[PDB]
Amino acid sequence: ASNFTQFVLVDNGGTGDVTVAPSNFANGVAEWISSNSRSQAYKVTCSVRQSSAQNRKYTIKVEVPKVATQTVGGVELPVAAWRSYLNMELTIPIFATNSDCELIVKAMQGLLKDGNPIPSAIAANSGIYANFTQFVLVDNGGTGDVTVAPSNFANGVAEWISSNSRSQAYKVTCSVRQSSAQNRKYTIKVEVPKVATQTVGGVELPVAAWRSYLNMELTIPIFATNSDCELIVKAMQGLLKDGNPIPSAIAANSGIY
Amino acid sequence: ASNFTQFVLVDNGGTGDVTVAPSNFANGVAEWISSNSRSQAYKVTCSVRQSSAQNRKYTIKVEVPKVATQTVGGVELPVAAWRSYLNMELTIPIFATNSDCELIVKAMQGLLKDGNPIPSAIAANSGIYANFTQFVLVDNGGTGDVTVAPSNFANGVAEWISSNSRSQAYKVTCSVRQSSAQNRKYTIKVEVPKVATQTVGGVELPVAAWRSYLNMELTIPIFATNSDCELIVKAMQGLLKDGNPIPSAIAANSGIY
Amino acid sequence: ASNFTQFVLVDNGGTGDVTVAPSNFANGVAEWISSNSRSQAYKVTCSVRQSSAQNRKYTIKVEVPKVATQTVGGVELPVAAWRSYLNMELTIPIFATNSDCELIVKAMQGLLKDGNPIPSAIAANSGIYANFTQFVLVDNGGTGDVTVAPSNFANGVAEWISSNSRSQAYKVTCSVRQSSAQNRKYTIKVEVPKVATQTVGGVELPVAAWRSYLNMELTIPIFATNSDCELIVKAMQGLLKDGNPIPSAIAANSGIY
Repeated sequence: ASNFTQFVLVDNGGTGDVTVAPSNFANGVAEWISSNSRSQAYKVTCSVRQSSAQNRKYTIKVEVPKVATQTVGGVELPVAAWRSYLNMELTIPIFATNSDCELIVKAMQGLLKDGNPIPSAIAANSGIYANFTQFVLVDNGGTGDVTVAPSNFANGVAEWISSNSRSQAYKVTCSVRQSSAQNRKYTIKVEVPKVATQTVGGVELPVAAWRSYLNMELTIPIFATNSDCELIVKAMQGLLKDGNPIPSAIAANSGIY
Repeated sequence: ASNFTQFVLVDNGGTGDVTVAPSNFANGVAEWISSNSRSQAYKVTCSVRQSSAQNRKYTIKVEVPKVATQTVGGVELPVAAWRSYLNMELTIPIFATNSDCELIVKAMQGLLKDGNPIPSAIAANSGIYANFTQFVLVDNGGTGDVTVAPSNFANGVAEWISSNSRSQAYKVTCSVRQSSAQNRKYTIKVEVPKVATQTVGGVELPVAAWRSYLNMELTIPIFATNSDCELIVKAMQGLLKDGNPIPSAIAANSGIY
Repeated sequence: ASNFTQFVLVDNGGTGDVTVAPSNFANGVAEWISSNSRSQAYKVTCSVRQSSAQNRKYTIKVEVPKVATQTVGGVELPVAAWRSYLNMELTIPIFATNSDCELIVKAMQGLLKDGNPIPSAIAANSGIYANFTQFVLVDNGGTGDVTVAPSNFANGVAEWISSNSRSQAYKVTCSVRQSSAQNRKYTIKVEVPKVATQTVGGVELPVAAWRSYLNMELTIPIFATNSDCELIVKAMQGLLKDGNPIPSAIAANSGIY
């Protein structure tokens, strides 16, 4: 309920906090503003939309403006010269118990943790970026964890499904390419499956609702570098961080308000 | 660091050692020469090239010239009548711990060991050659080993993924065919996955960077026989042998210099 | 009194010299040849040409041979088994004063000397040398540095960018590619910018007024052993250091004065 609390997007350390005021957006989505004007601040969207018939989506965008003086006037107009668009339509179950979403929430914070894969990849912007990595999607805590390795490499578009079948494990996809004369994209689809209401496979399973389709389109301009890209990552993880309104909504099978 | 040490390519036994002096090649690659002229010696390349966005490659070639008097002059011109081209663009992770590459290094020496599959196959040149075999890719030592059997046989182009999912195990491919009036090829792709920073699946996994695409194109001329082909194999294994500069580079996520 | 004459270039210890005498210029294309035998001579070019109305392009190719012996038909024919192709196209605008070119030359030749992170690739395994990271290059006295970090490789084309601003960054490329069945070609371009200020529209936009284009294509056959490339690199970079008869033209009035 009303998880609209002013949470810090980028946990830099206290200085220059990208603190974002909640409560906003029109026709079905969410928002979280930072302390500046309508051209240099950070955008943080999050909408709930019943994708199909048994699987509801979660469109969640997050902008990462480059805080630099505009080069089109020579005045003090605060605006970004380029932005790091972060899209992610995370599908999800609904009639399953509350602990099912916790499994998917950790499946988002664990995807971006301090000293982990993607977070330290897209952060250097080059000797590592774009996408395909590994991480225990569900960080349960010593027992019940989900391991997930890789295999195929067709046309440079990978697809990884966990320690189960090619039709019953935590799958994730992606791809990068120079779409035009200036930008690039990170189509990191993270189809997060659900496996809750269970101890360790103790029959009391009766789970419900099938999958999620976390399709992502992270456009990163060629004007970025190492430093500005670590900020892009901190925007992705500071998005789905425990206790924050973005993942907490996705935790109770609920929006925000 | 500077793994450029004179290592013996073919471990024949001391006589006629194909010892190769290191330190060479232009515009991004490596070399290791043998004691002769520029037409009968053995070539041993190895380049590092960031294939995509999160997966860096390892183009590694190795020539196997037939030490026979040239049949185009009747003089003492030392040159090969035919060569056994060995190509292998081995992709790989980078921001993962040093022990991740050890897993992939053994995944190359174990692929060619004394009294094993491929090494005793391509060696007889006929009742066994070309490709598709098995071997514990990662030779850990009694615990944590990776078993990997087979299944499909579509159009004669096999694909084998290990004891996991069709999207999360050690996969490898290949194929052979008479490309022209005189040569043949061994398109032995060995897509080596990574699974490090872990005991035996003890949660402390947090691994990173996805897969490798060790595409291979081993062209073997129809003028070869049993004896000259064992030398071709010893060139493949003496390439990725522990302690040698080729796999040692691939062991520390590094080149040579 | 005659300029463009027999000069000195690539050398090692005391045995064979490489005096490059003059030869042709037909239709605006300089050319230098060495000793008695042309089939073993060191070809080099140079031509002035204004590309449009605000620029001045150039073309300085270089073919480095090999003192081998092709015996075909019972005759020992002294011919090169391969040749280099160091072709540096450089565009210099009219607006760019006579104080930019001096620092451009030491940035093109002063980019690949005898092991720099870019040309060490042209002399050893790590054709990146460093798992491809932030390296050093062109410098002068103690004021501004040029740390060249990584950036892109899409479709097999390495690329390095420097500091904060891309419009003032030092781009550089590198890609492995086997041209046919008996050769190995490469491509290492280089764009050297200028820390100028284009004020158009009242804004001081930090952008380069021009960029260099040191593109060295090098073909190395499979027959050529791992002892030719070492002496090829010191012949391409070891051709234009910081005033050699060929690159002194790239730093002063002297074409070959």
